[PDB]
Amino acid sequence: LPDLKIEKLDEGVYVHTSFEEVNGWGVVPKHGLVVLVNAEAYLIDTPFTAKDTEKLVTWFVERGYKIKGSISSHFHSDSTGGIEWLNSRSIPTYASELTNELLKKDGKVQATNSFSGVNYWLVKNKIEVFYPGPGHTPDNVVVWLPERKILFGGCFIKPYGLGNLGDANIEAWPKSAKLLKSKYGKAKLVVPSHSEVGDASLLKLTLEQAVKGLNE
Amino acid sequence: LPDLKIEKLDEGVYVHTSFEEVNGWGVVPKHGLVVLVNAEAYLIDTPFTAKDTEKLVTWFVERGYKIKGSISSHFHSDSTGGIEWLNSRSIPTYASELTNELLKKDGKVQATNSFSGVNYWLVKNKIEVFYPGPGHTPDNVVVWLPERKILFGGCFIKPYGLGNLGDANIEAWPKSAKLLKSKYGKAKLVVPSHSEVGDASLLKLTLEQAVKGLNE
Ligand SMILES: CN(C)c1cccc2c(S(=O)(=O)NCCCCNC(=O)CCS)cccc12
Ligand SMILES: CN(C)c1cccc2c(S(=O)(=O)NCCCCNC(=O)CCS)cccc12
Ligand SMILES: [Zn+2]
Ligand SMILES: [Zn+2]
Ligand SMILES: [Zn+2]
Ligand SMILES: [Zn+2]
Repeated sequence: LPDLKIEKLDEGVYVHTSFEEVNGWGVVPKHGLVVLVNAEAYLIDTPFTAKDTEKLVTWFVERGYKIKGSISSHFHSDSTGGIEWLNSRSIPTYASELTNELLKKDGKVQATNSFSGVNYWLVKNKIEVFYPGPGHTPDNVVVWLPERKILFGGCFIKPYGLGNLGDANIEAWPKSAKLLKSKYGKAKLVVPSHSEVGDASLLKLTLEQAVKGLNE
Repeated sequence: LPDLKIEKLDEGVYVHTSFEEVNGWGVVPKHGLVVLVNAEAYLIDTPFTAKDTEKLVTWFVERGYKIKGSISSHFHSDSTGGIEWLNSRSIPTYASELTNELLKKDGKVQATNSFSGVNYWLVKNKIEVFYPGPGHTPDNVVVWLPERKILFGGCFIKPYGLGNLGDANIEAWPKSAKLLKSKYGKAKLVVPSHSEVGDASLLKLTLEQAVKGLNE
Protein backbone atom coordinates (compact mmCIF):
# COMPACT_ATOMS: atom_id res chain seq x y z
CA LEU A 1 0.00 0.00 0.00
CA PRO A 2 2.72 2.53 0.96
CA ASP A 3 4.56 4.33 -1.84
CA LEU A 4 8.10 3.57 -3.03
CA LYS A 5 10.78 5.31 -0.95
CA ILE A 6 14.23 6.47 -2.04
CA GLU A 7 16.55 7.53 0.78
CA LYS A 8 20.25 8.33 0.70
CA LEU A 9 22.28 5.80 2.69
CA ASP A 10 25.80 7.01 1.94
CA GLU A 11 27.62 8.98 -0.74
CA GLY A 12 26.47 7.59 -4.09
CA VAL A 13 24.31 4.97 -2.40
CA TYR A 14 20.53 5.03 -2.02
CA VAL A 15 18.11 2.56 -0.48
CA HIS A 16 14.86 1.97 -2.34
CA THR A 17 11.94 0.52 -0.44
CA SER A 18 8.82 -0.98 -2.01
CA PHE A 19 5.96 -2.80 -0.25
CA GLU A 20 3.70 -5.87 -0.41
CA GLU A 21 0.96 -7.51 1.70
CA VAL A 22 2.13 -10.78 3.24
CA ASN A 23 0.25 -13.67 4.82
CA GLY A 24 0.05 -12.80 8.51
CA TRP A 25 2.84 -10.26 8.24
CA GLY A 26 0.81 -7.34 6.96
CA VAL A 27 2.56 -4.90 4.65
CA VAL A 28 6.18 -6.04 4.54
CA PRO A 29 8.97 -3.73 3.31
CA LYS A 30 11.56 -4.69 0.68
CA HIS A 31 14.90 -2.91 0.44
CA GLY A 32 17.17 -2.63 -2.57
CA LEU A 33 19.86 -0.16 -3.57
CA VAL A 34 20.76 2.25 -6.32
CA VAL A 35 24.51 2.77 -6.62
CA LEU A 36 25.80 5.86 -8.38
CA VAL A 37 29.00 5.58 -10.40
CA ASN A 38 29.86 8.90 -12.11
CA ALA A 39 26.56 9.88 -13.77
CA GLU A 40 25.70 6.18 -14.02
CA ALA A 41 23.15 4.42 -11.86
CA TYR A 42 22.89 0.74 -10.97
CA LEU A 43 19.90 -0.95 -9.38
CA ILE A 44 20.65 -3.54 -6.73
CA ASP A 45 17.41 -5.53 -6.86
CA THR A 46 14.25 -4.16 -8.47
CA PRO A 47 10.92 -3.32 -6.78
CA PHE A 48 8.07 -5.86 -6.78
CA THR A 49 6.20 -4.23 -9.67
CA ALA A 50 6.84 -2.62 -13.04
CA LYS A 51 5.19 0.52 -11.65
CA ASP A 52 7.72 1.16 -8.88
CA THR A 53 10.64 0.09 -11.07
CA GLU A 54 9.54 2.71 -13.58
CA LYS A 55 9.18 5.21 -10.75
CA LEU A 56 12.61 4.28 -9.38
CA VAL A 57 14.31 4.55 -12.79
CA THR A 58 12.70 7.89 -13.59
CA TRP A 59 13.70 9.42 -10.24
CA PHE A 60 17.34 8.93 -11.20
CA VAL A 61 17.10 9.73 -14.89
CA GLU A 62 15.38 13.03 -14.07
CA ARG A 63 18.41 13.70 -11.89
CA GLY A 64 20.98 13.20 -14.65
CA TYR A 65 22.03 9.58 -14.21
CA LYS A 66 21.98 7.01 -16.98
CA ILE A 67 20.48 3.73 -15.79
CA LYS A 68 23.30 1.36 -16.68
CA GLY A 69 21.39 -1.69 -15.50
CA SER A 70 20.07 -3.75 -12.60
CA ILE A 71 21.37 -6.84 -10.85
CA SER A 72 19.04 -9.14 -8.89
CA SER A 73 20.15 -10.84 -5.66
CA HIS A 74 17.85 -13.90 -6.04
CA PHE A 75 14.87 -15.11 -8.10
CA HIS A 76 11.91 -14.19 -5.89
CA SER A 77 9.80 -11.35 -7.32
CA ASP A 78 10.85 -8.97 -4.57
CA SER A 79 14.28 -8.78 -6.28
CA THR A 80 13.25 -9.52 -9.87
CA GLY A 81 9.78 -7.99 -10.18
CA GLY A 82 11.08 -5.26 -12.46
CA ILE A 83 13.16 -7.27 -14.93
CA GLU A 84 10.17 -7.64 -17.25
CA TRP A 85 9.78 -3.87 -17.49
CA LEU A 86 13.50 -3.06 -17.76
CA ASN A 87 14.00 -5.61 -20.55
CA SER A 88 11.12 -4.16 -22.55
CA ARG A 89 12.83 -0.78 -22.25
CA SER A 90 16.14 -2.31 -23.36
CA ILE A 91 17.79 -1.61 -19.99
CA PRO A 92 20.48 -4.23 -19.18
CA THR A 93 19.40 -6.76 -16.55
CA TYR A 94 21.73 -9.12 -14.68
CA ALA A 95 21.15 -12.29 -12.72
CA SER A 96 23.35 -15.29 -11.88
CA GLU A 97 23.06 -18.43 -14.01
CA LEU A 98 21.27 -20.16 -11.10
CA THR A 99 18.82 -17.27 -10.77
CA ASN A 100 17.90 -17.33 -14.46
CA GLU A 101 17.48 -21.10 -14.30
CA LEU A 102 15.15 -20.76 -11.32
CA LEU A 103 13.31 -17.86 -12.99
CA LYS A 104 12.66 -19.87 -16.17
CA LYS A 105 11.31 -22.80 -14.13
CA ASP A 106 8.99 -20.50 -12.24
CA GLY A 107 7.65 -19.04 -15.47
CA LYS A 108 9.40 -15.70 -15.03
CA VAL A 109 11.28 -13.52 -17.50
CA GLN A 110 15.05 -13.91 -17.17
CA ALA A 111 17.78 -11.32 -16.88
CA THR A 112 19.35 -10.47 -20.24
CA ASN A 113 22.88 -10.96 -18.89
CA SER A 114 23.92 -13.77 -16.57
CA PHE A 115 27.08 -14.73 -14.71
CA SER A 116 28.46 -17.57 -12.61
CA GLY A 117 31.31 -18.23 -10.23
CA VAL A 118 32.20 -17.03 -6.74
CA ASN A 119 32.82 -13.42 -7.75
CA TYR A 120 31.39 -11.21 -10.47
CA TRP A 121 32.58 -7.66 -11.08
CA LEU A 122 29.70 -5.55 -12.37
CA VAL A 123 31.77 -2.37 -11.97
CA LYS A 124 35.42 -3.10 -11.23
CA ASN A 125 36.24 -2.00 -7.68
CA LYS A 126 32.89 -0.21 -7.25
CA ILE A 127 30.16 -2.89 -7.47
CA GLU A 128 30.95 -6.57 -6.83
CA VAL A 129 28.59 -9.55 -6.71
CA PHE A 130 29.48 -12.46 -4.39
CA TYR A 131 27.90 -15.92 -4.12
CA PRO A 132 28.29 -17.38 -0.61
CA GLY A 133 26.37 -20.52 -1.56
CA PRO A 134 22.79 -21.83 -1.01
CA GLY A 135 20.73 -20.34 1.81
CA HIS A 136 17.45 -18.41 1.61
CA THR A 137 17.20 -19.63 -1.99
CA PRO A 138 19.59 -21.87 -3.95
CA ASP A 139 20.81 -18.83 -5.87
CA ASN A 140 21.02 -15.89 -3.50
CA VAL A 141 24.00 -13.61 -4.10
CA VAL A 142 25.13 -10.49 -2.25
CA VAL A 143 26.44 -7.18 -3.55
CA TRP A 144 29.56 -5.63 -2.07
CA LEU A 145 30.35 -1.93 -2.47
CA PRO A 146 34.12 -1.85 -1.67
CA GLU A 147 34.45 1.93 -1.52
CA ARG A 148 31.76 2.38 1.15
CA LYS A 149 32.23 -0.96 2.92
CA ILE A 150 28.51 -1.58 2.36
CA LEU A 151 27.16 -5.09 1.83
CA PHE A 152 23.69 -5.56 0.38
CA GLY A 153 22.81 -9.00 1.74
CA GLY A 154 19.34 -9.17 0.29
CA CYS A 155 17.08 -11.94 1.53
CA PHE A 156 20.03 -14.01 2.69
CA ILE A 157 20.59 -11.74 5.71
CA LYS A 158 17.98 -12.88 8.27
CA PRO A 159 19.11 -11.75 11.77
CA TYR A 160 15.73 -12.25 13.43
CA GLY A 161 14.56 -15.44 11.72
CA LEU A 162 15.00 -17.29 8.41
CA GLY A 163 11.56 -16.62 6.97
CA ASN A 164 9.84 -19.02 4.59
CA LEU A 165 11.95 -22.15 4.05
CA GLY A 166 10.01 -23.39 1.02
CA ASP A 167 12.70 -22.56 -1.54
CA ALA A 168 15.52 -22.58 1.01
CA ASN A 169 18.46 -24.91 1.58
CA ILE A 170 18.56 -25.02 5.36
CA GLU A 171 21.10 -27.84 5.27
CA ALA A 172 23.66 -25.61 3.58
CA TRP A 173 22.68 -22.14 4.88
CA PRO A 174 24.99 -22.29 7.92
CA LYS A 175 28.00 -23.14 5.76
CA SER A 176 27.12 -20.30 3.37
CA ALA A 177 26.52 -17.88 6.24
CA LYS A 178 29.91 -18.78 7.67
CA LEU A 179 31.72 -18.06 4.39
CA LEU A 180 29.89 -14.74 4.06
CA LYS A 181 30.76 -13.68 7.59
CA SER A 182 34.47 -14.31 7.03
CA LYS A 183 34.52 -12.61 3.62
CA TYR A 184 32.74 -9.42 4.67
CA GLY A 185 33.43 -9.16 8.38
CA LYS A 186 34.84 -5.66 7.83
CA ALA A 187 31.54 -4.36 6.46
CA LYS A 188 30.44 -1.05 7.97
CA LEU A 189 26.82 -1.48 6.88
CA VAL A 190 24.90 -4.64 6.04
CA VAL A 191 21.60 -4.08 4.23
CA PRO A 192 18.90 -6.78 4.66
CA SER A 193 15.91 -7.04 2.34
CA HIS A 194 13.22 -7.13 5.03
CA SER A 195 14.55 -5.35 8.13
CA GLU A 196 16.60 -2.35 9.29
CA VAL A 197 20.10 -1.60 8.03
CA GLY A 198 22.71 -2.70 10.58
CA ASP A 199 26.42 -3.53 10.89
CA ALA A 200 28.59 -6.63 10.45
CA SER A 201 26.77 -8.18 13.43
CA LEU A 202 23.87 -9.14 11.17
CA LEU A 203 26.30 -11.57 9.52
CA LYS A 204 26.76 -13.33 12.84
CA LEU A 205 23.05 -13.22 13.70
CA THR A 206 22.19 -14.68 10.30
CA LEU A 207 24.62 -17.52 10.89
CA GLU A 208 23.18 -18.34 14.31
CA GLN A 209 19.65 -18.31 12.89
CA ALA A 210 20.75 -20.69 10.13
CA VAL A 211 22.35 -23.02 12.67
CA LYS A 212 19.24 -22.84 14.85
CA GLY A 213 17.16 -23.44 11.75
CA LEU A 214 19.05 -26.52 10.65
CA ASN A 215 19.04 -27.95 14.18
CA GLU A 216 15.26 -28.05 13.82
CA LEU B 1 32.33 -24.44 30.89
CA PRO B 2 33.49 -20.86 30.19
CA ASP B 3 34.26 -18.82 33.30
CA LEU B 4 32.01 -16.21 34.86
CA LYS B 5 32.51 -12.82 33.20
CA ILE B 6 32.13 -9.37 34.70
CA GLU B 7 32.22 -6.38 32.37
CA LYS B 8 31.41 -2.71 32.83
CA LEU B 9 28.44 -1.60 30.72
CA ASP B 10 27.98 1.98 31.88
CA GLU B 11 28.73 4.06 34.98
CA GLY B 12 27.90 2.02 38.05
CA VAL B 13 26.53 -0.83 35.94
CA TYR B 14 28.22 -4.15 35.20
CA VAL B 15 27.03 -7.13 33.18
CA HIS B 16 27.76 -10.56 34.59
CA THR B 17 27.71 -13.60 32.34
CA SER B 18 27.59 -17.21 33.50
CA PHE B 19 27.34 -20.25 31.22
CA GLU B 20 25.40 -23.46 30.73
CA GLU B 21 25.25 -26.32 28.21
CA VAL B 22 21.76 -26.24 26.68
CA ASN B 23 20.40 -29.28 24.87
CA GLY B 24 20.84 -28.64 21.14
CA TRP B 25 22.25 -25.14 21.70
CA GLY B 26 25.73 -25.84 22.97
CA VAL B 27 27.15 -23.45 25.54
CA VAL B 28 24.58 -20.75 26.18
CA PRO B 29 25.38 -17.50 28.04
CA LYS B 30 23.20 -15.89 30.73
CA HIS B 31 23.51 -12.18 31.40
CA GLY B 32 22.71 -10.41 34.63
CA LEU B 33 23.62 -7.03 36.08
CA VAL B 34 25.32 -5.60 39.13
CA VAL B 35 24.18 -2.07 39.86
CA LEU B 36 26.28 0.20 42.06
CA VAL B 37 24.49 2.65 44.34
CA ASN B 38 27.16 4.49 46.34
CA ALA B 39 29.53 1.86 47.75
CA GLU B 40 26.70 -0.66 47.70
CA ALA B 41 26.05 -3.23 45.02
CA TYR B 42 22.82 -4.78 43.82
CA LEU B 43 22.57 -8.01 41.89
CA ILE B 44 20.07 -8.14 39.04
CA ASP B 45 19.62 -11.89 38.58
CA THR B 46 22.08 -14.45 39.90
CA PRO B 47 24.39 -16.93 38.14
CA PHE B 48 23.24 -20.54 37.62
CA THR B 49 25.35 -21.91 40.47
CA ALA B 50 26.53 -21.24 43.99
CA LYS B 51 30.21 -21.17 43.08
CA ASP B 52 29.60 -18.56 40.39
CA THR B 53 27.35 -16.50 42.66
CA GLU B 54 30.19 -16.57 45.16
CA LYS B 55 32.72 -15.51 42.53
CA LEU B 56 30.44 -12.63 41.57
CA VAL B 57 29.89 -11.41 45.14
CA THR B 58 33.60 -11.69 45.94
CA TRP B 59 34.60 -9.70 42.87
CA PHE B 60 32.65 -6.77 44.26
CA VAL B 61 33.34 -7.35 47.96
CA GLU B 62 37.09 -7.36 47.26
CA ARG B 63 36.49 -3.92 45.77
CA GLY B 64 34.83 -2.46 48.86
CA TYR B 65 31.21 -2.99 47.85
CA LYS B 66 28.59 -4.28 50.22
CA ILE B 67 26.11 -6.61 48.52
CA LYS B 68 22.91 -4.87 49.56
CA GLY B 69 20.59 -7.19 47.69
CA SER B 70 19.77 -9.21 44.60
CA ILE B 71 16.52 -9.48 42.69
CA SER B 72 15.50 -12.37 40.41
CA SER B 73 13.66 -11.63 37.16
CA HIS B 74 11.87 -15.01 37.15
CA PHE B 75 11.88 -18.47 38.75
CA HIS B 76 14.08 -20.45 36.34
CA SER B 77 17.47 -21.34 37.80
CA ASP B 78 19.39 -19.04 35.48
CA SER B 79 17.92 -16.13 37.48
CA THR B 80 17.58 -17.79 40.90
CA GLY B 81 20.48 -20.28 41.07
CA GLY B 82 22.34 -18.21 43.65
CA ILE B 83 19.49 -17.30 46.02
CA GLU B 84 20.49 -20.17 48.32
CA TRP B 85 24.08 -18.99 48.61
CA LEU B 86 23.08 -15.35 49.10
CA ASN B 87 20.58 -16.20 51.87
CA SER B 88 23.19 -18.34 53.62
CA ARG B 89 25.41 -15.26 53.87
CA SER B 90 22.47 -13.12 54.94
CA ILE B 91 22.44 -11.16 51.70
CA PRO B 92 18.89 -9.81 51.12
CA THR B 93 17.22 -11.61 48.20
CA TYR B 94 14.20 -10.32 46.28
CA ALA B 95 11.66 -11.98 44.02
CA SER B 96 7.99 -11.31 43.31
CA GLU B 97 5.30 -13.37 45.03
CA LEU B 98 4.62 -15.31 41.83
CA THR B 99 8.30 -16.17 41.47
CA ASN B 100 8.47 -17.20 45.12
CA GLU B 101 5.33 -19.30 44.69
CA LEU B 102 6.79 -20.98 41.61
CA LEU B 103 10.12 -21.45 43.39
CA LYS B 104 8.29 -23.27 46.18
CA LYS B 105 6.45 -25.58 43.77
CA ASP B 106 9.87 -26.29 42.23
CA GLY B 107 11.03 -27.32 45.70
CA LYS B 108 13.59 -24.48 45.58
CA VAL B 109 14.67 -22.07 48.32
CA GLN B 110 12.68 -18.81 48.16
CA ALA B 111 13.84 -15.20 48.08
CA THR B 112 13.84 -13.73 51.58
CA ASN B 113 11.87 -10.73 50.34
CA SER B 114 8.86 -10.72 48.03
CA PHE B 115 7.00 -7.83 46.36
CA SER B 116 4.05 -7.41 44.02
CA GLY B 117 2.34 -5.00 41.66
CA VAL B 118 3.09 -3.58 38.23
CA ASN B 119 6.00 -1.57 39.63
CA TYR B 120 8.06 -1.96 42.77
CA TRP B 121 11.07 0.03 43.90
CA LEU B 122 13.97 -2.15 44.98
CA VAL B 123 15.70 1.19 45.67
CA LYS B 124 13.38 4.20 45.40
CA ASN B 125 13.91 6.16 42.20
CA LYS B 126 17.16 4.26 41.52
CA ILE B 127 16.13 0.67 40.71
CA GLU B 128 12.64 -0.18 39.46
CA VAL B 129 11.11 -3.64 39.03
CA PHE B 130 8.34 -3.78 36.43
CA TYR B 131 5.83 -6.59 35.76
CA PRO B 132 4.55 -6.51 32.14
CA GLY B 133 2.44 -9.62 32.65
CA PRO B 134 2.87 -13.28 31.66
CA GLY B 135 5.30 -14.01 28.83
CA HIS B 136 8.35 -16.28 28.90
CA THR B 137 7.01 -17.44 32.27
CA PRO B 138 3.95 -16.39 34.32
CA ASP B 139 6.17 -14.40 36.68
CA ASN B 140 8.77 -12.63 34.56
CA VAL B 141 9.58 -9.08 35.57
CA VAL B 142 12.14 -6.60 34.28
CA VAL B 143 14.44 -4.17 36.07
CA TRP B 144 14.66 -0.52 35.04
CA LEU B 145 17.53 1.79 35.96
CA PRO B 146 16.17 5.39 35.66
CA GLU B 147 19.46 7.31 35.71
CA ARG B 148 21.17 5.47 32.85
CA LYS B 149 17.99 4.51 30.99
CA ILE B 150 19.06 0.87 31.12
CA LEU B 151 16.46 -1.89 31.00
CA PHE B 152 17.34 -5.43 32.02
CA GLY B 153 14.83 -7.40 29.97
CA GLY B 154 15.85 -10.71 31.43
CA CYS B 155 14.42 -13.80 29.78
CA PHE B 156 11.32 -11.90 28.62
CA ILE B 157 13.28 -9.95 25.96
CA LYS B 158 13.61 -12.26 22.97
CA PRO B 159 14.29 -10.16 19.85
CA TYR B 160 15.46 -13.15 17.82
CA GLY B 161 13.04 -15.87 18.90
CA LEU B 162 11.03 -16.78 21.99
CA GLY B 163 12.98 -19.82 23.13
CA ASN B 164 11.41 -22.75 25.00
CA LEU B 165 7.67 -22.30 25.54
CA GLY B 166 7.12 -24.97 28.20
CA ASP B 167 6.48 -22.46 30.98
CA ALA B 168 5.32 -19.66 28.70
CA ASN B 169 1.93 -18.00 28.21
CA ILE B 170 1.99 -17.35 24.46
CA GLU B 171 -1.52 -15.88 24.47
CA ALA B 172 -0.48 -13.10 26.86
CA TRP B 173 3.15 -12.49 25.83
CA PRO B 174 2.24 -10.12 22.97
CA LYS B 175 -0.01 -8.11 25.29
CA SER B 176 2.77 -7.98 27.88
CA ALA B 177 5.32 -7.01 25.24
CA LYS B 178 3.06 -4.20 24.06
CA LEU B 179 2.90 -2.82 27.61
CA LEU B 180 6.66 -3.09 28.15
CA LYS B 181 7.40 -1.28 24.88
CA SER B 182 5.16 1.69 25.62
CA LYS B 183 6.50 1.90 29.18
CA TYR B 184 10.21 1.67 28.38
CA GLY B 185 10.41 2.87 24.80
CA LYS B 186 12.71 5.57 26.17
CA ALA B 187 15.37 3.06 27.23
CA LYS B 188 18.89 3.69 25.96
CA LEU B 189 20.09 0.12 26.50
CA VAL B 190 18.08 -3.10 26.80
CA VAL B 191 19.95 -6.10 28.17
CA PRO B 192 18.51 -9.55 27.27
CA SER B 193 19.44 -12.63 29.31
CA HIS B 194 20.58 -14.74 26.35
CA SER B 195 21.74 -12.36 23.63
CA GLU B 196 23.74 -9.16 23.08
CA VAL B 197 22.87 -5.76 24.54
CA GLY B 198 20.85 -3.54 22.20
CA ASP B 199 18.66 -0.44 22.27
CA ALA B 200 14.93 0.29 22.60
CA SER B 201 14.43 -1.62 19.34
CA LEU B 202 14.73 -4.94 21.14
CA LEU B 203 11.37 -4.15 22.75
CA LYS B 204 9.76 -3.83 19.32
CA LEU B 205 11.47 -6.98 18.05
CA THR B 206 10.32 -8.88 21.13
CA LEU B 207 6.72 -7.82 20.56
CA GLU B 208 6.89 -8.94 16.94
CA GLN B 209 8.35 -12.28 17.99
CA ALA B 210 5.54 -12.77 20.50
CA VAL B 211 2.96 -11.95 17.86
CA LYS B 212 4.61 -14.31 15.37
CA GLY B 213 4.75 -16.97 18.06
CA LEU B 214 1.08 -16.62 18.99
CA ASN B 215 0.11 -16.89 15.32
CA GLU B 216 2.32 -19.94 14.78
C1 LIG C 1 9.85 -10.92 14.27
N1 LIG C 1 10.77 -10.18 13.95
C2 LIG C 1 11.88 -10.49 14.64
C3 LIG C 1 11.06 -10.09 12.41
C4 LIG C 1 11.19 -8.78 11.83
C5 LIG C 1 11.45 -8.57 10.45
C6 LIG C 1 11.58 -9.69 9.59
C7 LIG C 1 11.46 -11.05 10.06
C8 LIG C 1 11.60 -12.18 9.11
S1 LIG C 1 11.89 -11.89 7.43
O1 LIG C 1 13.23 -11.24 7.28
O2 LIG C 1 11.87 -13.17 6.66
N2 LIG C 1 10.83 -10.98 6.86
C9 LIG C 1 9.40 -11.31 7.08
C10 LIG C 1 8.83 -12.19 5.95
C11 LIG C 1 8.88 -11.55 4.56
C12 LIG C 1 8.27 -12.56 3.58
N3 LIG C 1 8.60 -12.23 2.20
C13 LIG C 1 8.85 -13.27 1.21
O3 LIG C 1 8.77 -14.51 1.43
C14 LIG C 1 9.17 -12.65 -0.11
C15 LIG C 1 10.30 -13.32 -0.79
S2 LIG C 1 11.88 -13.26 0.06
C16 LIG C 1 11.49 -13.53 9.59
C17 LIG C 1 11.25 -13.76 10.97
C18 LIG C 1 11.11 -12.68 11.88
C19 LIG C 1 11.21 -11.28 11.50
C1 LIG D 1 19.61 -17.38 16.57
N1 LIG D 1 19.91 -16.37 17.16
C2 LIG D 1 19.39 -15.28 16.58
C3 LIG D 1 19.60 -16.36 18.69
C4 LIG D 1 20.61 -15.81 19.55
C5 LIG D 1 20.46 -15.74 20.97
C6 LIG D 1 19.28 -16.24 21.58
C7 LIG D 1 18.19 -16.80 20.80
C8 LIG D 1 16.97 -17.32 21.49
S1 LIG D 1 16.80 -17.24 23.25
O1 LIG D 1 17.10 -15.87 23.69
O2 LIG D 1 15.40 -17.61 23.65
N2 LIG D 1 17.76 -18.11 24.01
C9 LIG D 1 18.45 -19.27 23.39
C10 LIG D 1 18.15 -20.59 24.19
C11 LIG D 1 18.53 -20.38 25.73
C12 LIG D 1 18.35 -21.63 26.57
N3 LIG D 1 18.36 -21.35 28.05
C13 LIG D 1 17.07 -21.53 28.79
O3 LIG D 1 16.06 -21.88 28.18
C14 LIG D 1 17.09 -21.22 30.33
C15 LIG D 1 15.73 -20.85 30.90
S2 LIG D 1 15.07 -19.16 30.67
C16 LIG D 1 15.90 -17.87 20.71
C17 LIG D 1 16.03 -17.95 19.32
C18 LIG D 1 17.19 -17.47 18.66
C19 LIG D 1 18.34 -16.88 19.33
ZN1 LIG E 1 13.26 -14.55 -1.35
ZN1 LIG F 1 12.80 -11.15 0.06
ZN1 LIG G 1 13.53 -18.71 31.99
ZN1 LIG H 1 16.83 -17.55 30.76
